[PDB]
Amino acid sequence: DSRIGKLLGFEWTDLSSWRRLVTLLNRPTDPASLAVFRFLFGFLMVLDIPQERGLSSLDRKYLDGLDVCRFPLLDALRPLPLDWMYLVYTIMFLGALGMMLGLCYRISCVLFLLPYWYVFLLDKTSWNNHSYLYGLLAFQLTFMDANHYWSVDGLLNAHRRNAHVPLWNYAVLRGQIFIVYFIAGVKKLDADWVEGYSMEYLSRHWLFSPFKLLLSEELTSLLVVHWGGLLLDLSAGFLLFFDVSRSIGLFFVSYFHCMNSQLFSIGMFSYVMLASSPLFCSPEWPRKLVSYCPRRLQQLLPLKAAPQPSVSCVYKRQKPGLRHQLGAAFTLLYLLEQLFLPYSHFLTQGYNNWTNGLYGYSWDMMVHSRSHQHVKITYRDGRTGELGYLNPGVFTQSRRWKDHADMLKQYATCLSRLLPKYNVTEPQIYFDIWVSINDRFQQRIFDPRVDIVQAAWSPFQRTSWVQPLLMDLSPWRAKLQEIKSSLDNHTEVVFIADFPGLHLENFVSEDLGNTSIQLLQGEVTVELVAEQKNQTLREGEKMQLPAGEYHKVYTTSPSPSCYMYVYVNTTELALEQDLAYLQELKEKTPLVQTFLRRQQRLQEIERRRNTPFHERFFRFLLRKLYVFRRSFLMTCISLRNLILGRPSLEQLAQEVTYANLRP
Amino acid sequence: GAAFVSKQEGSEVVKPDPLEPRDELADHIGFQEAYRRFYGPV
Ligand SMILES: *[C@@H]1O[C@H](CO)[C@@H](O[C@@H]2O[C@H](CO)[C@@H](O)[C@H](O)[C@H]2NC(C)=O)[C@H](O)[C@H]1NC(C)=O
Ligand SMILES: CC(C)CCC[C@@H](C)[C@H]1CC[C@H]2[C@@H]3CC=C4C[C@@H](O)CC[C@]4(C)[C@H]3CC[C@]12C
Ligand SMILES: *[C@@H]1O[C@H](CO)[C@@H](O)[C@H](O)[C@H]1NC(C)=O
Ligand SMILES: *[C@@H]1O[C@H](CO)[C@@H](O)[C@H](O)[C@H]1NC(C)=O
Repeated sequence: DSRIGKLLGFEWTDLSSWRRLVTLLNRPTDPASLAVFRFLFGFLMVLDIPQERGLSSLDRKYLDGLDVCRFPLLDALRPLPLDWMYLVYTIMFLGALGMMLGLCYRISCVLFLLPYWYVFLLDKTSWNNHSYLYGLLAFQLTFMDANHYWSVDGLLNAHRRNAHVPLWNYAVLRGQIFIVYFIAGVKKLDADWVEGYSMEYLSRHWLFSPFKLLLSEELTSLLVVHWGGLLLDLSAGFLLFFDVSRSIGLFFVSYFHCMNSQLFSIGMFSYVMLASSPLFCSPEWPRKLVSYCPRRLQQLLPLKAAPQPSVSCVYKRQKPGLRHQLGAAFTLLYLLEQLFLPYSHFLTQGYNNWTNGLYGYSWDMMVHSRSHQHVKITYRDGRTGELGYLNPGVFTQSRRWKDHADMLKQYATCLSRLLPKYNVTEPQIYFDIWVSINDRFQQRIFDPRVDIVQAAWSPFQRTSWVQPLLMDLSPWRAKLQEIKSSLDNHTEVVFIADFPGLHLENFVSEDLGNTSIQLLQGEVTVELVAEQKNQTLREGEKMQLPAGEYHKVYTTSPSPSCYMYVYVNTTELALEQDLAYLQELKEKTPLVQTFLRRQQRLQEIERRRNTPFHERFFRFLLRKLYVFRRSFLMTCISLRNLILGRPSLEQLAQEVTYANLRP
Repeated sequence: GAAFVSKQEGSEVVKPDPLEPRDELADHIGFQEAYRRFYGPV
């Protein structure tokens, strides 16, 4: 009855006390919009388990007898045997199936919640902003009365059938999707986003084609991608909330998630956030579409009647019991820590690198994109001193450890116990990783002189061996693209910034004839190791380097120096001086199949254009059919291995080739 | 073994990754024998 009561759904007299806030948050609401989200979340988690949770690739990931460096969050979390990890994933599948149907919904929520967060914390490199969100939406829904409408719990239990839910089941769910949107909009106020650097390639997609009619493509990436994703994420939960702007807001966030379903392969994120945006609507909206259909159809649909009263709400005439005070407490406390954990990065400073905090829980999607130039992992034997070199990615199943100091300390520790199986007694492992974030200068992210096995990492101390991101060389990025545009189709360039006192030992391969180093800023001293000859360069001086030999670039400036490697691959150039000599004589013997393996690939990448959409889609459902069939058949192999036992290997072999069959 | 590299390939500097989107997983060090150890001759 006031102006604010029609606008926010409550007046300030409902916030006058704790009892009036418990009464407001446990106000009886229609169960219908909460229980269509329960289906659409529990159905998109049934699909997510063989695809993105890794049930279909569980035999390749959690295989027994495999030397592997794992990255759990808590290091005491060890994965089970592969036979039991197929039971964790079929408990999580029955949990997402009983959350979808609403069958034993309190039991089926903790059958999905508990093995999801076991699997989620068992790999820090599988953390996304959506796989974190699906474990948040399944955490809230454990406590919500989502089986109060359109469930088989309504059919079995008669007092759960079409009964009222409290208001806090929506104020948490709307408050979560507002926090997902709005905090992502102030993570995108970074200088890499408002200047048009993160997702600079994204406007070259074909889905940004109508914006090219009015703007340039230089300005389509700046306005539509960067400022259009800022001013949508900043104001999505403001548009969806209020009644005057919801239909404008529902259209802008339906388009924003139908674009991101094709621009990126992020799992079910674009369909979970599409199924969540109708929680901001009026909670009666499934009943308002049930009534619009023909008359005998609604006996397969849920009931269109008014909801019966429930014990879970606070009604007007009732003193609120202990359950109703645990819903006004779960709403305020959890939406406080959902506003805090994207900014809790001053607390967990051991997880802090060039970007703040560990990835997954901060809603900074696409804000920071990396490109690695060089990883050099150098062990050193404990009883000999043999300075040897490891492969860059030996026992890891991921490449996220080279960005994060917590994972590099996990990789260096795991390599300290795995290398004695390869006659390295106690290694001293040094990581030399060159990352450039958002088209910047390539620099070392970690110090290459620190022994990471004995280096000190703790979760709440800022790490000593992480090099600072040189943000005073971020003005240079307009000049670096000017140099990249100045080059022809043949020469490539690697821009590199190095710290004082450090050097870069590069081995120019013999394929790279005519390579050279031009100093842009600072003062380096290029050593040629084969001749043992130095040459000090200053700003603007070029210097040619030999192919097939070693050279070292010693930084001798008191400030960080910057240079570039303008190289050309004269081996593949002389290969295309012969293959582009060979094709013109074709329309008139090691090299002839290398021409033919490129005329081979010219056949099938062109019929990527010449295939129809309906058979593209038919092949994509075949792929999906095979990823849902292998995940079902390799589960039954490992579910027989626990009940009936494990048979002979020749009979295990017959089933796995049967499971790996294309359908 | 295959867990090591020489000092000509580990020292080659020349030779966009957003962390949000969701493959190799079988190019491991001792994969094909530890697969046939737990499974059959697949
Ligand atoms: C070329 O110059 C570099 C830069 O000073 C020399 O590198 C130094 O080498 C000594 C002995 O190996 C080390 O103690 C120094 O720490 C190195 N300097 C830096 C900055 O690390 C290199 O020896 C010179 N080479 C020749 C042949 O003169
Ligand atoms: C060990 C096996 C049984 C799995 C047990 C699951 C436990 C560890 C899971 C289940 C529910 C999870 C919580 C769900 C929601 C959140 C909010 C999030 O922003 C921080 C983590 C936090 C607080 C989780 C902590 C870990 C948690 C308690
Ligand atoms: C090496 O490449 C650069 C790139 O422009 C070119 O200017 C130079 O002439 C080349 N030198 C030789 C010897 O090919
Ligand atoms: C140069 O091109 C050849 C292809 O002929 C390739 O094998 C080689 O790796 C390239 N050089 C570098 C340094 O990548």
